[PDB]
Amino acid sequence: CPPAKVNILAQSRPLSEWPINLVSKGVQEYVYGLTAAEREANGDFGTSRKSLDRWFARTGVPTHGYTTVQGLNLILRHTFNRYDGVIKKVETRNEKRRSKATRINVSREADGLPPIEAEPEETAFGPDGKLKERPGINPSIYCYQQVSPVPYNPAKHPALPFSGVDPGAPLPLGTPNRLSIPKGQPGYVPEWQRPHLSTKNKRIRKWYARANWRRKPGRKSVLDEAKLKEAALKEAIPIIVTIGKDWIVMDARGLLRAVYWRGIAKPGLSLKELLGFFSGDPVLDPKRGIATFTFKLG
DNA sequence: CTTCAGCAGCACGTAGGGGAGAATTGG
RNA sequence: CUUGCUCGGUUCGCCGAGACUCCCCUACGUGCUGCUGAAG
DNA sequence: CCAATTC
Repeated sequence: CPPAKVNILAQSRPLSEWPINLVSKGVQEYVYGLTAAEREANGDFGTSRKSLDRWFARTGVPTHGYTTVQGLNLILRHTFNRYDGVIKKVETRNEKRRSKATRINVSREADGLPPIEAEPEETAFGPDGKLKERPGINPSIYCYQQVSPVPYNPAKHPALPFSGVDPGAPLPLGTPNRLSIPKGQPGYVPEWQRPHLSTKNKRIRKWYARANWRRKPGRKSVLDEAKLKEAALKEAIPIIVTIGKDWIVMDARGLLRAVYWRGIAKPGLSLKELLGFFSGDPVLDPKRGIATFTFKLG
């Protein structure tokens, strides 16, 4: 299940004011700082509407509006498994420690010597009762079935300065027959360069790639990022994820690249089939500005 | 003005916790 | 094989060779440096 | 149609 990466193009507001991220942050902050008894007291986080509703009242965690059971479940199981996992880490060493102590004691008993004393344990709780190596908050925003990427159809999605695509039409191809371009137009290969061009099948880089306009010791062309990007989203494929009043729109060109180098798909493929190769629950990075996808089992 | 000694990391590892849905269903 | 990333050739028009299991977190070595004390 | 249920 390899991962595939995708860049963002627009969003309503920064992914920090989202109810999902705020609720996950509050839940984590509450759970990580629990005592080894309060963990078992508040560990009956439910799976239904009523159980997950009454847990928030019992534990008092602020709720910013988020109520999705599928979206409130993915940010409680992870938090409690991380809490339990730190204890699992501090108790993993003690298993081999006890095994080694038992082996040494058995060897001494066989030799006749009395068993040697060993350290009891290295627990994870200090005088305050809380946990020593308290975990850090995960900024990842995990998606779910109810909110899955779909083709950006402007029928209901809001008005953006973007283009539109047919989910049924096959995906466009990257300027076939490169050596037919008028002079003075983007992508033009001068005549001296046409001899000794690559004949093997490889990635077809676009004119407005960032690798062709970048600072380099022997590159005298001037970098114009403002135009290099403003003329780069015209040929973009837009996929949209939507939780509430939020409308992340992405670029399904990373997905298109991903499907073409693991022996998966060819130029004859519609948008619906493109993201039908991927799991419907991507992971979002609020600070880096990237979305991560995963293939299916096939 | 040389050896140490218990701490911190702009950076590199490592080591070990956690994680990365969808099909059947109900107002 | 349209975005993204790495390394390069160029008349600067874009050309070539690549990698693609990723993220988060708490610890912990290393020179670097800082903070003290022994040593003629 | 689209939030909630088990797996």
